[PDB]
Amino acid sequence: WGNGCGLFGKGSIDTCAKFACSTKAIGRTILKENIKYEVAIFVHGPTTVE
Amino acid sequence: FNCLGMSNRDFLEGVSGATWVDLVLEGDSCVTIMSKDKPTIDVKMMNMEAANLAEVRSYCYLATVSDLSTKAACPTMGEAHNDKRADPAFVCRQGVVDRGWGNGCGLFGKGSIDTCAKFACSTKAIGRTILKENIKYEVAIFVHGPTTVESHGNYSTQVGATQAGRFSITPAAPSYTLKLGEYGEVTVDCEPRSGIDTNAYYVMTVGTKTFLVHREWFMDLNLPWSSAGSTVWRNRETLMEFEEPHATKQSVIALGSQEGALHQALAGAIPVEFSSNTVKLTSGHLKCRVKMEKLQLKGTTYGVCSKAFKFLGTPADTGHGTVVLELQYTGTDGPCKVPISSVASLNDLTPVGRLVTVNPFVSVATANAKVLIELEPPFGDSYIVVGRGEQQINHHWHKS
Amino acid sequence: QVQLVQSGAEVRKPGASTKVSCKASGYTFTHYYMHWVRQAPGQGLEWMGIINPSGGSTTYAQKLQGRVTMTRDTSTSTVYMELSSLRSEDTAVYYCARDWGSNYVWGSYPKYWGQGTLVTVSSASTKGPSVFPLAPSSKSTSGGTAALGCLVKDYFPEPVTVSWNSGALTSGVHTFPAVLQSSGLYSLSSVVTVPSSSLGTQTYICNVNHKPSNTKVDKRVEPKSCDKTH
Amino acid sequence: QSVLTQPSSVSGTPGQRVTISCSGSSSNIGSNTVNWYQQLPGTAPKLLIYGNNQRPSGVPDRFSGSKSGTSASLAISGLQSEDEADYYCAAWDDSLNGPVFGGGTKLTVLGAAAGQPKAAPSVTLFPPSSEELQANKATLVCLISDFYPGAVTVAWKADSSPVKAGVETTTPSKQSNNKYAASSYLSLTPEQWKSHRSYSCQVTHEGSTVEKTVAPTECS
Repeated sequence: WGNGCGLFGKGSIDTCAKFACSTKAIGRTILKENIKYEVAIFVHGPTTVE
Repeated sequence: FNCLGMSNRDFLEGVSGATWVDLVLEGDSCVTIMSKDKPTIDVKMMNMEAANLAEVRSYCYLATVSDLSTKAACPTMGEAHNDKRADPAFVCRQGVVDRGWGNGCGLFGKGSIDTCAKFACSTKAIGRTILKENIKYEVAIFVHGPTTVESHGNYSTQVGATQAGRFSITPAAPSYTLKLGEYGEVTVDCEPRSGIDTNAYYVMTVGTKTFLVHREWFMDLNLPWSSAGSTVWRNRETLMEFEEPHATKQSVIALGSQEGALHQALAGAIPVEFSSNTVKLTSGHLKCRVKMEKLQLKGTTYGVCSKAFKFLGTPADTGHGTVVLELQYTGTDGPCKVPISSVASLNDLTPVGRLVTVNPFVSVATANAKVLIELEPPFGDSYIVVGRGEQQINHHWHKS
Repeated sequence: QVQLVQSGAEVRKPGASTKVSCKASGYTFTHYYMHWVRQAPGQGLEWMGIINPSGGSTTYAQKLQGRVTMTRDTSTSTVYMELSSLRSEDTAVYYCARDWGSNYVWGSYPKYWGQGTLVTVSSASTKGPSVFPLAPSSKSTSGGTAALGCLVKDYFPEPVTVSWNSGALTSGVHTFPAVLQSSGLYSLSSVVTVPSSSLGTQTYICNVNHKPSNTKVDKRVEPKSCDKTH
Repeated sequence: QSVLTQPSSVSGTPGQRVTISCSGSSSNIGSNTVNWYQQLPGTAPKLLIYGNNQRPSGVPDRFSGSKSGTSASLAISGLQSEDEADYYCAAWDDSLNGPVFGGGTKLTVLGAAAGQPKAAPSVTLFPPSSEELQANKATLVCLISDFYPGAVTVAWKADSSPVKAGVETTTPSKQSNNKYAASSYLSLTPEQWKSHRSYSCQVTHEGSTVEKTVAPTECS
């Protein structure tokens, strides 16, 4: 009665809130043909500090 | 302002032959009190307010990690002193770099390094204290006098009927004597004391969502901080700088701000609504003594209602071991006592169900008036009954 | 948010009393003291007293003790201030103001103020104004303008409103604040600047209202009788 | 007469710092903390400072309060036009057992220091209406507008002789255009209005006078 209902006791309730995303802590994978390496070779021939 | 319908309700029978009762009220809770030969009443704490807090600490989540510096020192040339060490304009930290001819220095080996980054704050996870004179309490008292499903929750109607009241309690004057017309009066002596939870807990403020945290979890946490000044200490959280660089540039990566560190410790601390200057305590409690030797019955010199009584619907379960229901009186006669009781089996002589709404009665003389009634029936099956003999009606019930 | 809504402006004769109300909302009513503070026109603030809505205890300014009464109704969250044996010196804006939150009368001070209620005490007898037209110049020059107006003479108490042509004429209107004369009566003027070329073709009426005396006057303002052009 | 003493008026130019003093005694300011209220024109007071030097939320840091012995002070840095208002100090008084106020200070904000230009008043003078004369009364109405700074003095003349009797003049008030207005009324008998060649309203502003004159039989 207190709040508009005819009998006294537990009444059902099913509320809802909305959902969309802001800051996505994204993550990905690393397949072991797009992998290329860059190796540099030096030769201890004549040089100067410079 | 009254108890019916609330989930935080407690029924009380002070003592034996007691004209007073000691009690405890808290935030969203209510209490119904019964006493032989006297009206039933409901003491309830409505609001907790500060009608003057003060800050204590201020942990930050930060920005300014933009400006850089790298005072270089060649091997054996000693340490490096960055001018940005005179004022907290920046945070400096020394290191050493393997070098020599390759990069402008004369000898080979470890050279000094003392770089610096700047520091100012962005989002201050501020926090404050709660001294145990600005604390005022708002207690509301109801009287289980005549009512209807309708009028039972209307504060207005009730005040009008002098069957309700709402007064405040303060450390200044911790008591009050609420007068309720011909029902005499009730005088509480609530004692502002509360723990409740002791001030021991700090006042955690985070963006919008205020919380109540433990002095230590708070104070003893790891994050930059500042008391009441623009000066910040322990800004070391300007971390992950030491890529252990070259004299040219020491990457000063701004440490990723992960609100998880805070959020994660959410549940621990209780949440609380807080306006710029106020903290409504729900956290809080109040020990009272409901003296009521001045609380008195009414309409006791009237005769018993003698006319048909009809139920207006299946009684309802309050979830407290009591049920509610509303009657209608065919009776044309005026204010008479309502003959309702709880019987274990049809036509038993002695009652068994105690009425919450003690000494009920049709308020008006205007036939077909409604009467609300809350009563606790015995466990198992029982019968509610109104009137007697061939006027009498009944409705069965089974408690568990 | 804390909100305090006061009752409307009043006028009273000397010797009468006035009861002003203040309806509170946005906070727990019985947990905060309510102050009253008044301000005579052009003068400073004067504290009148304080009431505890819990229990109804009061403390009044010594200078008002004996003719001020503060009360409250906790069911309607309303505080009242009644001042009796009014005199001209009681003309003031009366403010109710919620206390900051003291738990004691000592050290209380007003923090959240209502909008104020102007109470004018005048004789004093109430008097409705006489309204006289202020006729425009007879001058006629190309593109010229003229000032015309209404004189609202000798009324008490405030306030008076003036509109022109039922509020349809607003451009060039200047209604001046009233003078309070040594007689204790007010006078004000409202003037409109209009094209001179069209005087006598345009109708100009000032609508004057003095609600305290239920006086309503609508005065036509016309070119001078000596004006041979308009 | 107020219990705390403040200057009636303080003025400054935009951007400057001004201070407002508040002097009391050992029973008020000497013992108890000082509050300040700001009252913008036509509005209720709002709390500006409490406890000598504390600001409620929303009050900018350029407002600051201090207390020293039996006196207190409000300083306003970076003065802005919108700061023009009446300011009141207040404190609890132990001897009177209640809150007391200062008399209030009207803070005016001048034009820019580097130059608000002076503006002379415009004066309109109306003679008595035929309607009023028929009622055996007479009022000359002198309306004064558009002046800056907002101060004038008004003098009335019958022919060329000063008249002080029957003169009522308003305080200056701010117009929508930020200049000022005032009005002055001269009450005369219809016989007096007949008995002179003319009457004049003379408005003096920043040392210069603007005069208007009316006569009983002209048709101006």
